[PDB]
Parts: sequence; structure tokens; C-alpha cells
Amino acid sequence: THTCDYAGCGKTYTKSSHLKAHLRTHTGEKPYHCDWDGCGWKFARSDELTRHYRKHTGHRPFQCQKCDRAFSRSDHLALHMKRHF
DNA sequence: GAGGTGTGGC
DNA sequence: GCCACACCTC
Ligand SMILES: [Zn+2]
Ligand SMILES: [Zn+2]
Ligand SMILES: [Zn+2]
Repeated sequence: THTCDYAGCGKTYTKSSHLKAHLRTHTGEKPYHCDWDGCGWKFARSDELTRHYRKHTGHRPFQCQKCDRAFSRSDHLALHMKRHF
């Protein structure tokens, strides 16, 4: 399958796209750049940039349907939702 | 909550 | 490659 060949790392992935992303941990490549005025943050993964942009926007797409609380990530909500039952 | 990351449908 | 789920660790 898709093995990392950097300095005997050996980590293996199921898709080449996963391997490509993992290789950035060795190269320091960060292709996803925040465009927020004044911010120069960059990230190795698109979804990391999405998390960063929500720091700028305060956007909380995941509203709990049993109380007022909202969250930036679905896993945060899923954990909270357990406390309603 | 936040960061890091393995994953898979499309 | 995009995107978001899901899990671990702090
Ligand atoms: Zn590697
Ligand atoms: Zn930014
Ligand atoms: Zn709630």
C-alpha cells in the first residue's frame, strides 16, 4: 500500500492522498493559507484552516437541539448531547 | 475546547 | 483533493 519513505518513517496509509498529507509533517509544507486581513497563518490540511477561520468568524454551525449551546465541531456537540440523556 | 490526525464517500 | 466524521490526548 502507500508507505512513507522519509527517513525510515514507515507509516502506511490506505490512500495516496493521506500519505501526501502525512509527508507535510516531514517537509513543513503548509498549502492552506488564511486570507483574513492581517493574518499569516498557514496549515497542512484544509480542515485545519476551516477550524482556524472559525476563530475569526465565531461561527458555530452545530447547534444542540435540546438546549441553547452551540459548537464549532460535530464531535464537541456529540459529546455534549450525551449529557442530555 | 482545542490541537492533531486517521479515515472514507464523493 | 475536498470535506467532515471520529477518536485520542491535553
Ligand atoms: Zn513519514
Ligand atoms: Zn487567520
Ligand atoms: Zn444541549
